[PDB]
Amino acid sequence: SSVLNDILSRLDPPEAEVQIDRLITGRLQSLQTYVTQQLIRAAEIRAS
Amino acid sequence: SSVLNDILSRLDPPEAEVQIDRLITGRLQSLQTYVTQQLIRAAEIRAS
Amino acid sequence: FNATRFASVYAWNRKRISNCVADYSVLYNSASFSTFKCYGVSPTKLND
Amino acid sequence: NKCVNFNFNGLTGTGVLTESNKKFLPFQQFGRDIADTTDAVRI
Repeated sequence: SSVLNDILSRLDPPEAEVQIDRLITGRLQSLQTYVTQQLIRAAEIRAS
Repeated sequence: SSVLNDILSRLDPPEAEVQIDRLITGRLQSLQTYVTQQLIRAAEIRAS
Repeated sequence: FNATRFASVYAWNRKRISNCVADYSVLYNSASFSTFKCYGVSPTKLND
Repeated sequence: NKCVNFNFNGLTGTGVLTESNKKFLPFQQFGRDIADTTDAVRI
């Protein structure tokens, strides 16, 4: 799912937390990818 | 854990190696993230 | 293993285990037990 | 003074163990520096 809250309200600690592990890995890329995006923007800005 | 050695001295090949798989994935980001950090430093340096 | 008596589970008896030398690999080669689940620990590293 | 892979006193590691001047309280014998590494062990 895209929502952990429904997991929590219907599943158990172990499976919910492994699903959250893969969920949280996905968001930890998506963030640091975004940060990489932004600081290559910011490099082009700093040159300009 | 943060240490695979204790795993090896107390666990079996399959579970130890899956835990190492997730451990090694974490370090493979942390390295290539560091490399990305460094070569955006180095780009700012090369401009300067 | 030569236990004389065990208290009932509804008030399962608890014992202290420490300050001795045990070869737990004997059990793995003992095979005298219905189940010998070593979870969170590999049986074949613990005698040493 | 010779680096080896060792299983020390039930505490396992690899490296060299040579006389230590560092202070380890009576309540310590081995303590974890960075990387869970010992500095002196029983030292």
